[PDB]
Amino acid sequence: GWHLRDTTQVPSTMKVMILDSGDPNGPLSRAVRNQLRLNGVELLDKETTRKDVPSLRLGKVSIAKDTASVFRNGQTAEYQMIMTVNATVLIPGRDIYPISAKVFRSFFDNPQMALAKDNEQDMIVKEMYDRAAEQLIRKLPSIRAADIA
Amino acid sequence: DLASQCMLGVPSYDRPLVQGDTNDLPVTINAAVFTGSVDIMQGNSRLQADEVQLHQVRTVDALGNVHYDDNQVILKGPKGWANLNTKDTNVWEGDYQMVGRQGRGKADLMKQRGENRYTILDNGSFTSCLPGSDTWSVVGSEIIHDREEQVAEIWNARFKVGPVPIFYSPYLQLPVGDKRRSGFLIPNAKYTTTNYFEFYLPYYWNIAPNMDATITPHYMHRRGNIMWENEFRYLSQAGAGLMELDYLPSDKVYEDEHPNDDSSRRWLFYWNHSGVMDQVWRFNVDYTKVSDPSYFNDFDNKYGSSTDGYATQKFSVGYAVQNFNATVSTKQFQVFSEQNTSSYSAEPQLDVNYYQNDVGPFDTRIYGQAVHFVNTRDDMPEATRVHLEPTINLPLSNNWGSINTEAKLLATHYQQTNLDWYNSRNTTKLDESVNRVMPQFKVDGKMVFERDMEMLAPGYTQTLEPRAQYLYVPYRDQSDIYNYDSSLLQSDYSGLFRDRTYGGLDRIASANQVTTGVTSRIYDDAAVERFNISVGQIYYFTESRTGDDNITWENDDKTGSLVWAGDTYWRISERWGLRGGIQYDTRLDNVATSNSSIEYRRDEDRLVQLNYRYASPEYIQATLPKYYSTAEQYKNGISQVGAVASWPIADRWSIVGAYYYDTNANKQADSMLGVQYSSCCYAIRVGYERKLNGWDNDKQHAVYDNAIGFNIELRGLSSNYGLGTQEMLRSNILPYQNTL
Amino acid sequence: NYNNVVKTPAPDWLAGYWQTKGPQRALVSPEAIGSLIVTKEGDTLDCRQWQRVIAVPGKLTLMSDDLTNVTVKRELYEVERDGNTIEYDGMTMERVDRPTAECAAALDKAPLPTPLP
Repeated sequence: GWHLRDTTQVPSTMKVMILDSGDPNGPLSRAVRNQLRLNGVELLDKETTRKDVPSLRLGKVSIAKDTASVFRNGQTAEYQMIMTVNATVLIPGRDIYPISAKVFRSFFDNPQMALAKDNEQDMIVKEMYDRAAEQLIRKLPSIRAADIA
Repeated sequence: DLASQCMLGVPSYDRPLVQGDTNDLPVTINAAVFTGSVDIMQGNSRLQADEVQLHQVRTVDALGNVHYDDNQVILKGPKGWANLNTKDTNVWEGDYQMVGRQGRGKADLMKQRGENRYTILDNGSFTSCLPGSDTWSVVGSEIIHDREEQVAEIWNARFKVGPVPIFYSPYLQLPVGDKRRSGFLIPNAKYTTTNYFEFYLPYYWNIAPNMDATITPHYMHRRGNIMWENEFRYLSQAGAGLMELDYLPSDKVYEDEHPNDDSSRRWLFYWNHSGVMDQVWRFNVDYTKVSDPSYFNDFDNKYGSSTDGYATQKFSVGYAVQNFNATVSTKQFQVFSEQNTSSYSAEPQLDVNYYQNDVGPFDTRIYGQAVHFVNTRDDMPEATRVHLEPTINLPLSNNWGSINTEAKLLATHYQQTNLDWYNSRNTTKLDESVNRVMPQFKVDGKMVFERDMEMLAPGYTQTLEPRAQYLYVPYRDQSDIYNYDSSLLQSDYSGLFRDRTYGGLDRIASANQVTTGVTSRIYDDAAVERFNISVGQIYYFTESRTGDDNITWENDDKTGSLVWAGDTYWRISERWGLRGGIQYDTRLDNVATSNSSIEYRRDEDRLVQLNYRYASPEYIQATLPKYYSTAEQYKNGISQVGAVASWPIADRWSIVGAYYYDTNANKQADSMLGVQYSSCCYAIRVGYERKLNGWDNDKQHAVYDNAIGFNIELRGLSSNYGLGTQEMLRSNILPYQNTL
Repeated sequence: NYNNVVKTPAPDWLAGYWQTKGPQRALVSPEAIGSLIVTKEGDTLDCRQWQRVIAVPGKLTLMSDDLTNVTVKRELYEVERDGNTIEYDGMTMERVDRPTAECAAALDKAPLPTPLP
């Protein structure tokens, strides 16, 4: 006994959202903007003379790369990369609400074709944003539940 | 806790605090001559004495067990003196204490001249330990405590640890507070196995409010020559750099192991800049240059370790308004391993873009590139490249579905030159003018279901989202195009849905695939996901033939369900975790990769971990270069098992550990063990290591290195009040990561 | 959470005025005392003094068949009796009529909700 989804991915209260960040042209502020536009919410930027709309302020983005395995002579075999994002919803009237995200990826290494192994890292850090910008949207229904209590 | 335990040694001002000038404040006298427990209340300054005589130039003479209590100073002594004009007081031999922060001392003749906070002693001594504990002292003759900045001054200094002196050089200053002062620092030690000793001696500088300098000599007893290690830092309108330079005059072991050379020298150059000027321009530099291709095996740095294969050298410059881009980058490399040196490099690139997003119901996007490859040996081909990429979307949506029909049109025009050696030697011949035009087509989809779990958990909801895809890229022969920047990609569950098999733009494979996959998810009552499982396959209708299929699998099948994947993520509680992953391939007849993990994190000091990794030998045989399949060092794959731990003991100790087995051929790849004390006046730190290094050629036996660190610090006249655990848990070759 | 902790009344022997007598081998060295003020209803007050006085309140509660004290900062201290002595971290007390003046004044500054024996 199953039924199709009847609610909306983004709750019915935050359908007019204000985005704010420190780098309005970076990669994350493009990924999140496109992802939000996909779900139907209209984004009125450039904070104006309206006070009825929840906001969303992004935060610190960090990427770390380090060894994860070694061959039988000391060299490196696999690298591992991590991203961490932080954001705070700011529902008007009440207090702020923090959310987070985290992604994991890995890839092998090749010292003989290094240049080709530098155009594979770029694709990885370009497509990791599309998941770090989806976890945040998936965490949105939790905020409304903590707002109705 | 140690902080709260030590906090009950510093008295505090409980009386009401008054802010402003104290010269006009009222006077209270309790007892011209007053005899017997005379009390004075003048603002924050309070004085007590058996006898107080006021003589008015207002002079007050207090005699007999004279006390004192200011906002940040407490005095004691039999004889006292006072004056209200300059707020100056004189107190004879006694003891003094610092209130509001730690600090203790005694003297022979004190002084409290009201100008600023300069106090004077005559035979004093300034320590930083709580009363009743004699561990160390900074004994001098005249000491002036300045409190406008955070600076202290000492004359004829003689550092004493217990009842013994260990120092001289009279004019040295102890900086008490949290303001930067230009001075020396504390040394270290080591007993590594490559050089029999080690010694440092830093030096600090504070040129400007945003500037630094960290000149640091270094001893290398085995060699015999001091290796100077400069530094730099800054902060400006564009990011923050970390310039560095490590010179070394000459060596002896390098002159003995590697003879017949002009001179033996060493150097380095690090630079890491990353900032965003204004709101549009972007900048980036990642330079790293070394002298000899054995530096990292020798003396170690905090910017690169033994596990390394090359050294990146990249630039960047950027423009991005809201729907536009540009870039002029430059990537060059340097290969350490002196076996085969033919690495390529990229001269100025270019990346344009465009993002118009409202044409009818469709979308729009453009790309571009212009690169000029050059090789590092006079006879390998060099060429050029131009690219274009018009695309169009058509996104639909609903409450339970989606469709993402797509299109594209690729193009490229090389121009290769310097083709003599390669054409003469090998069979297939390269030409001087090629072109490539190939369309594309892709259809997507999605769905979502839901339920209210009646089973064990009441109020939990379960979802189940299927998926699908398609692909079509025609076949064009690509045997006349040298492989410059193409590599074979991996395929996890997330990478299953993709339109590219090779990275870069040099080789593009054909495709007729039909992907699939499902995903489930168990939500909590307050919409908190705590479960993700995933499966997914691929059905090749026709194999991918790029024109140069130089891959050697075991069974060579073309069509059929070939690839598989998996995933999991459990979130048992707030102090646990679990991850995973697995791949497969019917062309290898063996699992190709596998992960695992588990964690427990009560705080920043207690944690345990376990993990597993895998890579079948057929993977290293069908993906890595050809000499990785016959040597005894690489052919067997990776099957390592690890474990991490940390747990405070009592309330001052901390214990760390690590291990990394290798079950394919029983060995050991790491070991760390560092204890750490934390008292109320000093600290202690030890270390260890058993890292792998090098591969002896004679009898195929690896080489290990040991290490024993050592540290010490002066703690108590500062703000740092935490045990050093994270700073020590990130020192081995395979650092620790957070998998919670 | 401290608020979610359910107060459990202490037994008759636990109620009283506990004052350590002598060095405690856990508070620096020269001369320090760590005192406990606990009513009959399970409300706690931690009293320490060497050169300065710092006091933290808390409530008594049961856990794993053991009476455990929880302070404001979520510290799990368990009580165990040895004769006429209650025991938690690095401290042992006898029964005393009255506390020190400093901690009495501190209590007067921050009274407990329950009546004080």
